[PDB]
Amino acid sequence: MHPVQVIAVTGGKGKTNVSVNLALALADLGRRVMLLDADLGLANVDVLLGLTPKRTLADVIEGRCELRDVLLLGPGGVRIVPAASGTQSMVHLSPMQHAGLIQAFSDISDNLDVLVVDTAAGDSVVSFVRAAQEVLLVVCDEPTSITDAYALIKLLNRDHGMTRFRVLANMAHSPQEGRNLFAKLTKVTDRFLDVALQYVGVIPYDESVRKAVQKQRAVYEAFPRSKASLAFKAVAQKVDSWPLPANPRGHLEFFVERLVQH
Repeated sequence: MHPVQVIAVTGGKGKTNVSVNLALALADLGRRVMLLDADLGLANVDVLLGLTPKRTLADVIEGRCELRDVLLLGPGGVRIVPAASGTQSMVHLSPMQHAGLIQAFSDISDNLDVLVVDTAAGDSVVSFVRAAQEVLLVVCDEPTSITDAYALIKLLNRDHGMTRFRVLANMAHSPQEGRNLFAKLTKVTDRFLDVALQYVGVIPYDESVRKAVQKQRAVYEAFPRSKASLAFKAVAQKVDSWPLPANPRGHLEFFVERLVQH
């Protein structure tokens, strides 16, 4: 009935993992979800630490294994596809690699409602962000957060034709502080760009987040009725209200199409 929704989340990992908690909150609303792990920065350090997964999405694209062979289970049982080890350009794929890409995302799409793409790199990441239906920019009260958010909008706008962005204030100590953050970004993008920002809201500063982090758990899973978790539920409600991709339900063909061109 509905096409698969695809959301890219940029920023927001104060240890506060927005993609994982959004995925859990969406599942709690009855959506079938999956995470795509596209944090290049993290992957690069992990290589030196021997932390690279044995198999990744790149291996599926190369036809070495199937999608089900690379799935990991994260907090609350959310399924994760490792996707930050690609050394190949999504626009210089061979027919064999293209077929592997189609296969990977066909398999990802099976019985799926929402794919959440987690990213942290200004590439072989950006492909996933540009191809996503919605981009969720996570911003906080740290000094460089707003300018980092801006620099990313500038890049996606100028280099990848992207013109609309969702903005979430993470761990804001008050609604006013979240509003100020959005007001600043709006004023700056107003002057230099022609883009449309939309303010999703605030994940409130919450001691439960640290408490969950120290237990190596996601706050939504550990403490589903803490203030931050209730805010993630509300975000998840907003997210299921964003427009779906403009095509009938298929097997994520639209996303693969965007990855390889445009």
